[PDB]
Amino acid sequence: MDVFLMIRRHKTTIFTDAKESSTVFELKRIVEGILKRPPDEQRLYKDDQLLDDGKTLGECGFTSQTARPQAPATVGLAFRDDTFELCIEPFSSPPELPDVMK
Amino acid sequence: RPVLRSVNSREPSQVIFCNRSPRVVLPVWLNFDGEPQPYPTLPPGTGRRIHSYRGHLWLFRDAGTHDGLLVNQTELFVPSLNVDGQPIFANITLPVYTLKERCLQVVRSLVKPENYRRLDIVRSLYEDLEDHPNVQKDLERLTQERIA
Amino acid sequence: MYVKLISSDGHEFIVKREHALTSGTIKAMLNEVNFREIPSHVLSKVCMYFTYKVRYTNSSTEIPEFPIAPEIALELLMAANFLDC
Amino acid sequence: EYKLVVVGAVGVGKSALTIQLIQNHFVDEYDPTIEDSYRKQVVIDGETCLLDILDTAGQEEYSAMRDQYMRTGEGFLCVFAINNTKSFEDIHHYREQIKRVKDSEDVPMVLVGNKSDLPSRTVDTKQAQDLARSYGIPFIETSAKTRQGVDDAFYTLVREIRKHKE
Ligand SMILES: Cc1ncsc1-c1ccc(CNC(=O)[C@@H]2C[C@@H](O)CN2C(=O)[C@@H](c2cc(OCCCCN3CCCN(c4nccc(-c5noc([C@@]6(C)CCCc7sc(N)c(C#N)c76)n5)n4)[C@@H](C)C3)no2)C(C)C)cc1
Ligand SMILES: Nc1nc2c(ncn2[C@@H]2O[C@H](COP(=O)(O)OP(=O)(O)O)[C@@H](O)[C@H]2O)c(=O)[nH]1
Ligand SMILES: [Mg+2]
Repeated sequence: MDVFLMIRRHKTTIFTDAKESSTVFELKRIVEGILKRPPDEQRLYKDDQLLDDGKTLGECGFTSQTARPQAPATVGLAFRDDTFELCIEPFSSPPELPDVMK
Repeated sequence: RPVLRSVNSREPSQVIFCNRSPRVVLPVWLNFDGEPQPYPTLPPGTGRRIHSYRGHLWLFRDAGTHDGLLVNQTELFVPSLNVDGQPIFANITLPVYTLKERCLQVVRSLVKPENYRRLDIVRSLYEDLEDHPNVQKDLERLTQERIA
Repeated sequence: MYVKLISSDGHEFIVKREHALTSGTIKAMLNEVNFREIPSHVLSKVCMYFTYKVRYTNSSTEIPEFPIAPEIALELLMAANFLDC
Repeated sequence: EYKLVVVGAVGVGKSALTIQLIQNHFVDEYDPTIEDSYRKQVVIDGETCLLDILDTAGQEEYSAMRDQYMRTGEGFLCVFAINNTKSFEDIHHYREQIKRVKDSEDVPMVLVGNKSDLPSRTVDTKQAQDLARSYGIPFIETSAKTRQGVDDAFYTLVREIRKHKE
């Protein structure tokens, strides 16, 4: 089983793929190699709750049925030198549906 | 004589048409003179047992849009002869369309063909949008690809 | 290996190299890319296409339809036209 | 006005069963070349109808013309002889051509085993009913000389036809 996700923080969304049998921690290090930040400095928030590094991708609520490539489940990111901060800034919104497409 | 045609083998071959797409499938048989003959459609997820013959060529399309579907991960199907009356399986599936051909698909299903030119899009897209999938033109291309 | 794609709005979408190579227009241009005519909402679905194209190409089993919502369709078509994917 | 159609390999008695239905006798050697449609009027199940029975004969022709004419049929009558095996085997091919011209998996038909009078049997009553189950069709054994069942078949076929219009 593969899970597909986008990790957002500020205005930064990472399009990576991980396995449901992957641990949030192992994932925290998936940001280690790209965002250049320690796994003990990162805070991954599925929705407004958080994640124990041990929890496997799946139990957190990430199954193939809801983290698919054509619609990756989103994963918030919070970054700490002493206190952790979360905040994702929304995307742009489409123009009002033209009448001819109605 | 056309290169994409069926062969009059008169040899029955029982085949399963299994529609694993979300499109209503329209199976097409290419007759002994190469001309495409439609056949009954198949709702999404439906499986039907079809009587066809060996050498006979089929292709499968969205019944309304005539958009392109695939069978057995290629675009044509030609049954072999059966072995111990095991049916030959024909799994129909959406191909991976280019994001541009996907978007043309959606926008053709939402605006009628008269209002293409009233859309706020570059004029190349109007020429593309009214370039509806046509099966006669995919045979022309497919025949030429038999260059192999 | 990765590439950063930036929307006109200013969102930075980071998705693997081969995924972006899905784009002919983003192949001729390539270690970081900005686009000023593609908003944050279109480039997001754009990138989502990249992952979908790569997971399901040459799949023997069945493939799921790529969803496009009506509101984002036209803008997405252009980006598709311009991006050549 | 129901339009019926009688098909099956040459020899089963498509001309035999039809004449009995209309003229009410049993020609012992109707020509296997002639094809004709007979129009009769009868009150089937309270409905004073009109059954146009097309008695098919001749060689296979998969032209656009024979298909168009055969498509006019609303219910088909795939007979077979219970002393001829092939007749039964070919039943598959008859059913399938009907499916194609009628453009459906669902089409009004009823199997019919003619020549039950004859002593020896190749195809036993059993397999025919179960194959009929495979399709969805009422099976009806029939005899053209003894006349048995001739009517029922020709009636039950039209019951299905009426059902299709619901
Ligand atoms: C349900 C569904 N959902 C989605 S798709 C679908 C679906 C629906 C239907 C089908 C049916 N499949 C086909 O259409 C397949 C598929 C593709 O492969 C091409 N194809 C074919 O059949 C093609 C083909 C056939 C073929 O014959 C080779 C084998 C023939 C060999 N002959 C040898 C002599 C004995 N003998 C015979 N002797 C005399 C007469 C007849 C006869 N036979 O009929 C009819 C009648 C009078 C009966 C009433 C109905 C209609 S109508 C019409 N014109 C009729 C006529 N003359 C008839 N008398 N028979 C046959 C039993 C066997 N070689 O090529 C052509 C004909 C189309 C398949 C899929
Ligand atoms: N015993 C018996 N013989 C039949 C019956 N029906 C037809 N026959 C004979 O078998 C052949 C049937 O001929 P016909 O009705 O022309 O068959 P067609 O080929 O189906 O037109 C003729 O030789 C008839 O004499 C039947 O019900 N019982
Ligand atoms: Mg006759």
